Amino acid sequence: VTLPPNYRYGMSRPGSLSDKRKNPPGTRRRRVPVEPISDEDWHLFCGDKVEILEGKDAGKQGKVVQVIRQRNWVVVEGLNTHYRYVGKTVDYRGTMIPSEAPLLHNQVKLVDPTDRKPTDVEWRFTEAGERVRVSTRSGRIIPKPEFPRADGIVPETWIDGPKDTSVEDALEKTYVPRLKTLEEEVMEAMGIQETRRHKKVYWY
Amino acid sequence: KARGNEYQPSNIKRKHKHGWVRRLRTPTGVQVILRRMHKGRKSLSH
Amino acid sequence: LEEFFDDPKNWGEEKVKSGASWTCQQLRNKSNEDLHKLWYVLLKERNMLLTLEQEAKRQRLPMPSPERLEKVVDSMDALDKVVQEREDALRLLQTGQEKARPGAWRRDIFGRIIWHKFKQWPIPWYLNKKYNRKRFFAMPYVERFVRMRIEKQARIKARKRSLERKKEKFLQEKFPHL
Amino acid sequence: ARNVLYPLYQLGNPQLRVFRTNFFIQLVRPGTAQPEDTVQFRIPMEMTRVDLRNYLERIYNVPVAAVRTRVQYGSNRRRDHRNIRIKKPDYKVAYVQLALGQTFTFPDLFPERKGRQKHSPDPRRGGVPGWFGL
Amino acid sequence: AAPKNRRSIEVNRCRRRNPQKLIKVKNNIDVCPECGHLKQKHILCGYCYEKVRKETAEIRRQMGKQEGGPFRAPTTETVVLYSGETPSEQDQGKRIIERERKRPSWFTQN
RNA sequence: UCGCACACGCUUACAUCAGUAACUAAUAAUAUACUGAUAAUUAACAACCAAUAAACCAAAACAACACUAAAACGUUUAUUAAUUACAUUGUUAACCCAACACAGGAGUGCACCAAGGAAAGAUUAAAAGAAGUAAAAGGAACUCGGCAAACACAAACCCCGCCUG
RNA sequence: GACGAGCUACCCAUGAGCAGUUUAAAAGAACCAACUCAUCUAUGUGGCAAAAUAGUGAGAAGACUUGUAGGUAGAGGUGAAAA
RNA sequence: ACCAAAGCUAGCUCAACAACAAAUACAAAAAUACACCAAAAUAAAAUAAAACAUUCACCUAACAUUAAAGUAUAGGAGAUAGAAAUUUUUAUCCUGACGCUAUAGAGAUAGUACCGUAAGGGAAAGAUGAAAGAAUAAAAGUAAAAAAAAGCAAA
Ligand SMILES: [Mg+2]
Ligand SMILES: [Mg+2]
Ligand SMILES: [Mg+2]
Ligand SMILES: [Mg+2]
Ligand SMILES: [Mg+2]
Ligand SMILES: [Mg+2]
Ligand SMILES: [Mg+2]
Ligand SMILES: [Mg+2]
Ligand SMILES: [Mg+2]
Ligand SMILES: [Mg+2]
Ligand SMILES: [Mg+2]
Ligand SMILES: [Mg+2]
Ligand SMILES: [Mg+2]
Ligand SMILES: [Mg+2]
Ligand SMILES: [Mg+2]
Ligand SMILES: [Mg+2]
Ligand SMILES: [Mg+2]
Ligand SMILES: [Mg+2]
Ligand SMILES: [Mg+2]
Ligand SMILES: [Mg+2]
Ligand SMILES: [Mg+2]
Ligand SMILES: [Mg+2]
Ligand SMILES: [Mg+2]
Ligand SMILES: [Mg+2]
Ligand SMILES: [Mg+2]
Ligand SMILES: [Mg+2]
Ligand SMILES: [Mg+2]
Ligand SMILES: [Mg+2]
Ligand SMILES: [Mg+2]
Ligand SMILES: [Mg+2]
Ligand SMILES: [Mg+2]
Ligand SMILES: [Mg+2]
Ligand SMILES: [Mg+2]
Ligand SMILES: [Mg+2]
Ligand SMILES: [Mg+2]
Ligand SMILES: [Mg+2]
Ligand SMILES: [Mg+2]
Ligand SMILES: [Mg+2]
Ligand SMILES: [Mg+2]
Ligand SMILES: [Zn+2]
Repeated sequence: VTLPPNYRYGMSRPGSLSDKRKNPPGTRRRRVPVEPISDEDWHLFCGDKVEILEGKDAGKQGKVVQVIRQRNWVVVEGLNTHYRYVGKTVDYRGTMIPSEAPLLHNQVKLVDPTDRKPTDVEWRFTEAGERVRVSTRSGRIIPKPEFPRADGIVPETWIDGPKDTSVEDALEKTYVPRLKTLEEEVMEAMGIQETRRHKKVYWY
Repeated sequence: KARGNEYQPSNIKRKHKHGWVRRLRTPTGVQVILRRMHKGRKSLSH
Repeated sequence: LEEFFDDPKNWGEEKVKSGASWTCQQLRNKSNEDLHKLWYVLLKERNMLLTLEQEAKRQRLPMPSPERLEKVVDSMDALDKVVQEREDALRLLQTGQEKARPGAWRRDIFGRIIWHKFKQWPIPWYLNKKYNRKRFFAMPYVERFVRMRIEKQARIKARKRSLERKKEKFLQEKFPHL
Repeated sequence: ARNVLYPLYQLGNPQLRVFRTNFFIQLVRPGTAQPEDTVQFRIPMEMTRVDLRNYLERIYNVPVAAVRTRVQYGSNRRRDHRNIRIKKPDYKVAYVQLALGQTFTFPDLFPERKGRQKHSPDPRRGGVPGWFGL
Repeated sequence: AAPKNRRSIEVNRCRRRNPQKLIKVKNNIDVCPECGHLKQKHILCGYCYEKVRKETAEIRRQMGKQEGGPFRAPTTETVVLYSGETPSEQDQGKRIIERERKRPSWFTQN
């Protein structure tokens, strides 16, 4: 991870081509004011259903792709949209793609699953000690959007190659809590017998 | 005759006159280091 | 010597899958010999990855599944953590000296306070030449300089505060909260 | 092993041992033509000859006859936008030669095995936007 | 001597817009009957001289191949041939260069 | 026709492939000097590499033997010296000190070419300038002075310092 | 109060050069190269160069030139005195 | 029409309150052999006195605050320097700004480039947008648009 003191996040990954093009090595731009939201006060996640209250497209419903916490943005899939070409060569302009335009978190409310309405989500700690999101308006428990992971490896469908360790072996507890260190342990195990000892040494 | 070539590079003379050890041997050398740290120089001593 | 290379059938393929890197908890359960062995299974894989790295750089071709190199690092890094604990715990339980290498607190020439790591010499300290002309103490004039950085530091701290102050105000006048 | 303290040797001390070795090797395709008996390894800076020999023999079971080493100097000359120098790291290179008459060759690591729109404007249309039919 | 005063832009416009410092319009430009490119009346056509030059270069290469070394050069007259041609008796007893391209229209048989 | 090595000193400027619209070259072409990617100098040469006692008046100079100015440099005997494959490090260059890709400053060993290099971007043949060549008759008449230049290169007299420095 | 003897002045170490020709001679002798100086003239004067280039000159086994490394520091040093 | 021009932020002022690990003094960044360590002597002058010799506040210390008082005194009795005895003082809490916006405010985007053998000196700069995982035409100088007897350039 490479970051400068003044940096603008352009939907582009910090370590990427589009980003090195966006803000080259020598740029310093105006400050971007970010209304502070502490991590614990943050009520949004990627994958949950939200309602957009703002803009040309409002009152609609949508799923969240990813949240960028630095500049405080949420991403609704194919909802707020502007048009960007992909391939452009001299004689040809190919692949016109509808692209998601970023949305501020003031324009987006979290939708409670049952009656499908926008609400203010507030953190509650239950009697059992779980952290749940309770609707102020509707008075419900709001789930958080169990979602895939970045690598696209689903644990349920998986196969070991030659170099993958089978679960049974990796879990097996072989540890024998005795007072030796790795040196004396291995040396005793390998059957390497040492007799002569170190002469006295001074430390300055 | 023609001048301005006065500096004839030598690595031994350079370290012997301006090098870290030479500084540290004498009190005033030490203060050269000290002042140079107070100004926060990238290079303290030759 | 083939061990510097991937299984021959695996060369031209774009993506190659591998597992998760070892998490400490999985390593705590292994005995000493097992960690000691795992170390080399990790080592060889690391060399093979490294070689593929360089080679891919030379052939002007992007390198297949870079994730691997990240993973084999972590596990090794993990493995270390596990053994370091088992030493550092045990040495407490035996001696009660927290730090593994001998060491002292010194006032060096420049009046800083420093952690002096000891060294191992064949002869006593009063008989060692180099160790004798190393001075640990300060002189009178250093007292002045000692002051200056205390003063200099005090400014960088004092005017960092005054930045965090301003930041709070702008935001509050820019965002009429509540 | 790199970055570790070593015990000071005096007369009749225990044979020095390192249980988890700290070094790491790269096997690199030679930049110039060298005999069939030669392999080339970038090693870490602090590694001695004898170390590379034992390391190769015991980890990989290679019968090594001869080792030689040199130190490569990385350029100090490329400049940042701030006009401060970027230094490419210095690195040690070793040449090893195999004892039993074995011939090495560097494996080709990239076998090449893998897994038409013309919209061009009409010359006789004279710039008329063809989508529109009439 | 150092100039006594900055000159005004007026004086400079006078001096360097003079009808003498202006580039004259060349009136001798024509077109070449073959390739229809532009050429000056007294000068060879550039584009024609090009294809002539290229062909001369290639024929000199092949006649460099017909010669063994740097100092060795023929005592006979040379005659160059193209695909499909056989030597006349006038031209026999001479060194012959054989070429793939069928004889170019501008180069005659004679 | 200041050539190839080493010492000192510079630090990748060196090598291969690729690109040069524009940056470096005081212009272009193309590239040892710009840009990117990749590589690279391998130790037998060189650096690092014991002490203490005792004998020993007797120059280098082609060294016979001397000269005055009196000359750099170690053998051998004794007492102990870890004894054990492979230590570590320098190895490119068209280069360095002069603000410059400076008609300049730079130690040593062998060389006079076997090695290195181009004095002219294209014309035109004005003046005035710079450098060189030749000149009828005259030969210092020039000028502060025979300064400069000569197909000359020699003599004599003074003043002041004695002399080489 | 610091920092400067990598230039230059003078020393102290440790190295290195000096071909030929003449003379019984290495004799602060001749002649003349390398090497060292800087006489005289012309170019140059924001130069090729913050002191050069071309010719022409002096010395050239010595109070000779020169390499590496030390030393003396401003109320001072060093000086075959030119303040 | 070129060259240019405009933003408001980075940060500053002033004031209250009170990443290890290894490597390092060998010629710093070099694991490793016989030593030595370590040291101290008033501040001077520039300047005031219209010159300058005695003398010249502040420059070290803390002592603060309201007074006694610019008084007693000390001074080429000049310039100027200058006390004390004795008196006064209610708590914290309560932070900010008739302080600067990129020739300002820190030297600072930096003690960095670069300049110095060395102590040491010491810069310049940023600007579109919600999103680039969407592509005003106003300084001088010039161009559009050479110049026609005459003369502080105008009236
Ligand atoms: Mg200079
Ligand atoms: Mg080595
Ligand atoms: Mg080597
Ligand atoms: Mg060298
Ligand atoms: Mg150019
Ligand atoms: Mg060296
Ligand atoms: Mg060297
Ligand atoms: Mg070389
Ligand atoms: Mg110069
Ligand atoms: Mg010319
Ligand atoms: Mg003329
Ligand atoms: Mg003439
Ligand atoms: Mg003549
Ligand atoms: Mg005549
Ligand atoms: Mg006369
Ligand atoms: Mg006359
Ligand atoms: Mg006369
Ligand atoms: Mg004359
Ligand atoms: Mg007279
Ligand atoms: Mg005389
Ligand atoms: Mg003489
Ligand atoms: Mg010295
Ligand atoms: Mg000297
Ligand atoms: Mg001689
Ligand atoms: Mg003589
Ligand atoms: Mg002449
Ligand atoms: Mg002479
Ligand atoms: Mg003479
Ligand atoms: Mg003298
Ligand atoms: Mg005198
Ligand atoms: Mg005088
Ligand atoms: Mg006065
Ligand atoms: Mg006055
Ligand atoms: Mg006066
Ligand atoms: Mg005073
Ligand atoms: Mg500023
Ligand atoms: Mg420098
Ligand atoms: Mg204008
Ligand atoms: Mg008028
Ligand atoms: Zn033509």
